[PDB]
Amino acid sequence: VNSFSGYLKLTDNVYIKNADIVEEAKKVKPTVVVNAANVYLKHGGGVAGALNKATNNAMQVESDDYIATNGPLKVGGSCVLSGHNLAKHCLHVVGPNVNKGEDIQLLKSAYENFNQHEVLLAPLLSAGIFGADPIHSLRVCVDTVRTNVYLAVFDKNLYDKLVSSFL
Ligand SMILES: c1cnc2[nH]ccc2c1
Repeated sequence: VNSFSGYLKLTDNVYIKNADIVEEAKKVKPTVVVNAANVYLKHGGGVAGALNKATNNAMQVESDDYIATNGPLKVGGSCVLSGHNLAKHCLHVVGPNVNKGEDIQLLKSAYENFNQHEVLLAPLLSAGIFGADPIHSLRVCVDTVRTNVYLAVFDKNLYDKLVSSFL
């Protein structure tokens, strides 16, 4: 049993809810919240900007030190950093950004990072301002992630479309 509430069960391991990942993280304090990161960990907008704003910019300060030491992530890659006030850990995952021309096949590699964690609160990778089709992102998530993932979908209209169209 875990603390996640109000989710619709899609599969054995994937759950979905219309919720802001920031408000959900604040309520649950999950072991792992996933950030929709870019390779530079520049948390300007979308999930990354809202998460970072909720940490009072502490996520960005930590991220800048990580990049200064390690250099940029790979598209499809990830790193584990602090969850600050939102979670124990933040798994920063880089899905391909279609609005930068990145290979959508890298979305499966991105979701494979989730398998290193038993339970996660996450957004749909490469959705929103990353430009991918969220229906596609949910299909790759279900077909790739084997650990227990609780997906937060901010947009109520999109949530309803994801549920209604789910095979
Ligand atoms: C998905 C879930 N929660 C969010 N909060 C801000 C953006 C976003 C996207």
